[PDB]
Amino acid sequence: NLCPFGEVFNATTFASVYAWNRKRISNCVADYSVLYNSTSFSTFKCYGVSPTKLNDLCFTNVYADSFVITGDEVRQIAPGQTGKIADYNYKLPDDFTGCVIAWNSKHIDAKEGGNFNYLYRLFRKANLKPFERDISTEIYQAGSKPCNGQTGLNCYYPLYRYGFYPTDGVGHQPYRVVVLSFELLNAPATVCGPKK
Amino acid sequence: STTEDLAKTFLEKFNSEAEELSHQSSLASWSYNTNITDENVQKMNEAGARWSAFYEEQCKLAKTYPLEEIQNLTVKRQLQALQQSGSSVLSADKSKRLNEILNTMSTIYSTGKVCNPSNPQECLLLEPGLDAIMENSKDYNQRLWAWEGWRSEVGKQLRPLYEEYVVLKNEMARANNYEDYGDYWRGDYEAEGPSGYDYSRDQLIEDVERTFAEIKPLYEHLHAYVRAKLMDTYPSHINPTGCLPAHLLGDMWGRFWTNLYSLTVPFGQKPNIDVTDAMVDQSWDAKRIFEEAEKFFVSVGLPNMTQGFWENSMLTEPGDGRKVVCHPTAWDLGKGDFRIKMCTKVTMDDFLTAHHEMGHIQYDMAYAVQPYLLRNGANEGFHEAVGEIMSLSAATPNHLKAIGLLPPDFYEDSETEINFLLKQALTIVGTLPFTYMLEKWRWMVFKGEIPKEEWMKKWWEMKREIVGVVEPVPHDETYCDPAALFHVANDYSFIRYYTRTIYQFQFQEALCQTAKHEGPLHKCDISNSTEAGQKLLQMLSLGKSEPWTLALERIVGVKNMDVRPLLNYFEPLFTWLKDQNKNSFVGWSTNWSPYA
Ligand SMILES: *[C@@H]1O[C@H](CO)[C@@H](O)[C@H](O)[C@H]1NC(C)=O
Ligand SMILES: [Zn+2]
Repeated sequence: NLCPFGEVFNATTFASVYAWNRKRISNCVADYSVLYNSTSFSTFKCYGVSPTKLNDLCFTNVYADSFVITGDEVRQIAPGQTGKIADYNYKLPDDFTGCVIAWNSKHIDAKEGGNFNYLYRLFRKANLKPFERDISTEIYQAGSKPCNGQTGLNCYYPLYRYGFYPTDGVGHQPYRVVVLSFELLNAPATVCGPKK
Repeated sequence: STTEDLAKTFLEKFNSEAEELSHQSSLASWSYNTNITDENVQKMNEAGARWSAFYEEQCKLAKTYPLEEIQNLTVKRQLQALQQSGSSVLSADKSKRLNEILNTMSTIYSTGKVCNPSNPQECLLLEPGLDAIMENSKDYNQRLWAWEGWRSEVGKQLRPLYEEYVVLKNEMARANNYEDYGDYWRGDYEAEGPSGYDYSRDQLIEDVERTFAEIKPLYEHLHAYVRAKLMDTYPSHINPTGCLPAHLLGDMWGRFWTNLYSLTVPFGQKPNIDVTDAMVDQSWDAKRIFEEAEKFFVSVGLPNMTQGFWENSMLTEPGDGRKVVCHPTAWDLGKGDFRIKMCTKVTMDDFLTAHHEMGHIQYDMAYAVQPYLLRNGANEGFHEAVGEIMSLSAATPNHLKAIGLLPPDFYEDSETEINFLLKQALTIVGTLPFTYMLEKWRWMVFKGEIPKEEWMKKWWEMKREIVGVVEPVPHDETYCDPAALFHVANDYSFIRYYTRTIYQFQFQEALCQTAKHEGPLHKCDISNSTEAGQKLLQMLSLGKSEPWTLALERIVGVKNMDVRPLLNYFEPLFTWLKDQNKNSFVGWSTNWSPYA
């Protein structure tokens, strides 16, 4: 059967980047041409592989990680990047093998009074390891003084809201990101490109 | 976790929340300003009082990081803007009283009324009616009753409040560890910085007085030329060696001499360059005007206007019953959102204003990369300075031929250039001694060097000595004539108009030499010189992140104010004015009075 890429890309709503969604793909046939040869994507960058060679390949799993960030932050969904997203929300490894896909979603994620449904982590004691996910809401203790779950002078809540409006500048507009990663393990390779 | 470590982290929570709150305030202001309804003025006030409450909390939280433990000057300059709190240092009594004094002076001013003595039932407010007399009348006695009545009926009400206002402001300033309210205002030019870029609040007084003494020659000659020309209009009332009577100067105060142009125009038979009819013949619309402005900024290598600027600006009066504010404004709404609101008309004036207002937008677009707190002009005089130099290029016949609003065979009459420089002087040069002397009086009042027993007495001594302008009726200390000007009644600093004007021509001369401009300065069009645009972007991108001395040197190559670029702008007029006055007294004796 055909791979459920429509469900991830054309999903009605996306996850907050701090709680980025992960969909496992398995036992299907994926036509990646419907993606690369499409003109809906402002970013389509692949790292471990060539995109036009992806139709001749077979993997054991394919992972599609999706979330929303501002345009100026798409830059950080790349190997060896740093900043508030890469450090504390979504980390891609140096040895990344897969593709990063992004489009401007203003039409669907900015709303008149402002859309505040997409959140991000601003503070963390240390940087995320690659593909790690942190969804805790513990009070960030910036100083020596303990917080005891109480916000104050050097005690900060770690999650903050994006606010998307239709009239923001391009750099601050919402962007949907799908990160496809590939892996070939000692096991049956069930996700294959379309066979002749 | 050092103090700098924590303060950095404190400022990261501040920027994300301040950006959000300021953005909603800026959006609600826009809904109100482009659609005056009671619904929208509600959302505005609710949105601006959310911001102020947030700001006041974050202000006292930022005092928790003592400045002397902050090495990184960038972190310090941000923390500095948050530890300024203002009148919140007064008691509940003393601050409630100050605010009520401020509101009383403001409304006394806006409801101020004087009636015609020849017709007691003919009464006028200031902004529609009294100004109309003050900007148009050639009748000595009609100007006189409007001038004198404005300070008798209005200015006499402000006197006891202004005395109280001085006292409470001087307390507020001492409780924030300044010498007085004036020294408080001068702190806007204060600058901590690397070695050689610091600037004290007392340096400003010295740099203002030095620059002004270099202006005294040009102003004296302009003064004597205007004086000799007014005699033809008022033969009974002008003395050729004395001061100009204060009510004959072209507005309610003599703040500008612009409206003296008709009387003092050197070559009356040469009309001004006005390309309005050209624009109307070529079927230009408001859209076309801003596209030409955009084209101009591209030509020097500066950014386009965003796709959102065109979608969201208000570039014409809506005229569909929607009630708007027509004063032209450039809006930095935050989050990459930039807009211009004005009711543009197909006129060379509004064409020029569009270039000016778009210069405000370019500045905003350049320092948007900076932290929220350092997104502003280097000091209070930069923004309008940057704005003014755009009109200078866009108005030159060089530029007006390029965009096709003048024929390619346009003769540049030497008589027109002197007409033009003189019109420019009446506004730009005439206001400078007025602006310095007004602020000098306030500075001395706040320091206590003028006891209130001598307020009005010293006001007219300095008016006669510095400005060469004399009161037409004697004024005792029942009067409070300085408060009869909007800015004094409404608690605004005034020195910005002096320093901005200096900065204005320093900028222009530096970009014109970078553009390899040839002739006299006033004929310079920096268009098509990306070389010059980059010199300007070097200063624009800084915001107020660096001391204004360094920001200034980044464009003009010196760390301080310099009035010599201003004087070469008016150099063809200076030499022309010396020659007109050669047969007459130049200067003024401060002993004659019209009342004598
Ligand atoms: C999503 O739907 C559009 C049409 O609505 C289609 O063109 C596009 O290919 C779909 N995306 C995927 C990944 O199937
Ligand atoms: Zn302006």
